[PDB]
Amino acid sequence: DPDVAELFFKDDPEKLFSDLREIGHGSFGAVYFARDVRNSEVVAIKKMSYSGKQSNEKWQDIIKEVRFLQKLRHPNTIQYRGCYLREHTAWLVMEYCLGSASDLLEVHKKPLQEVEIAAVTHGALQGLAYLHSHNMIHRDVKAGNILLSEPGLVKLGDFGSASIMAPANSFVGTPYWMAPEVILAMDEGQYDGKVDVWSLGITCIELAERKPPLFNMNAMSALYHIAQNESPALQSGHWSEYFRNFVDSCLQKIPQDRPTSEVLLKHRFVLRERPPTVIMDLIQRTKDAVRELDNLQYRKMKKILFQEA
Ligand SMILES: [Ca+2]
Repeated sequence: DPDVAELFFKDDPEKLFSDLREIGHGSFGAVYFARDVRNSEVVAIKKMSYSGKQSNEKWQDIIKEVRFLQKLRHPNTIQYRGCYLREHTAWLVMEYCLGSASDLLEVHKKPLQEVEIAAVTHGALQGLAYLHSHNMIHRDVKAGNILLSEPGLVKLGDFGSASIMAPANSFVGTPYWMAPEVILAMDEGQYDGKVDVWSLGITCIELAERKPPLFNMNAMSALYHIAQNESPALQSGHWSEYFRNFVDSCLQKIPQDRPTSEVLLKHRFVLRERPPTVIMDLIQRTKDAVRELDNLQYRKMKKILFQEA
């Protein structure tokens, strides 16, 4: 059992974790909030079954992600804690992040404050520059994959579409956030980690406006429009120039004009001094808002307070 013996711990996850509560799902399967019985610590577990239809590809997806996750050692990437295997289900365990940037947008039904967008953007950017420095590409940067964790850190999540080498040429990502060069690859081309810089630019707008541009058209049309049309920009003139320029820089259409994530780490938007408690306060005000939600037991965003139950 080659990859099994190599990549997994032998323990039975069922004896290690309890209070599993679903906090997300996708084709892979589902992600869960859980409690590590050994130290009374909360963790996140992504269960990936490989029996459903055809074990084959699901199993390959599992191994690739485990191997990818094993390589990450940066504070702005989700911390991987190991994996277990039981009944055709791989349990990938990770540190727990109580919410994504997207959940934040859903709880307040309002864009984030600019200082908060800067703090979220900066953290995700650091993670991208780290991934890029090792020639990897995330390929699915969006508010839903930027996670918050206490006491107050921003971490990149969901490496299910990631590439371990640049240049890359696969059609992958989430339509509205995909860079033109990735869509162009739809024919036969290649692209950089710069595509993540583009996706980050779209995410910045999503954090400022709750949705990415083109969210009002179907996926196929958006794809055609991203490629063949001008670049979107923040629509309100009220955001500072630093933010405005940061976003327009990320959204340069031709890779060559787009800066690398490393260069962006020196951008004024990201370097402008901000209170040291921004993320922490953002999380606290979010937890507080969720507690006031009407009919909480039935509101999906209650997951933000799972660690209290
Ligand atoms: Ca390839």
